[PDB]
Amino acid sequence: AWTQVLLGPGGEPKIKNVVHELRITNQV
Amino acid sequence: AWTQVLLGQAEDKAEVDMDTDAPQVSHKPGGEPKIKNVVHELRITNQV
Repeated sequence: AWTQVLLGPGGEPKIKNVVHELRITNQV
Repeated sequence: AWTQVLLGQAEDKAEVDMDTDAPQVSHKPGGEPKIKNVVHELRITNQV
């Protein structure tokens, strides 16, 4: 259930959003 | 830091931090010098 809910009786898996910011600090 | 401000560095050649993951606000070891733009004047008095 975690495997199928991860790709978009087994319970309810809560697979949370991971927040990422692409980032410039000093031209990098 | 005084040596860096005397050379006239503008420092938008390291372009500005959008968020606050070290946006260069610090009580620095260099500090923040602002050197005066002192004007020396060329003129003429008595044909000199």
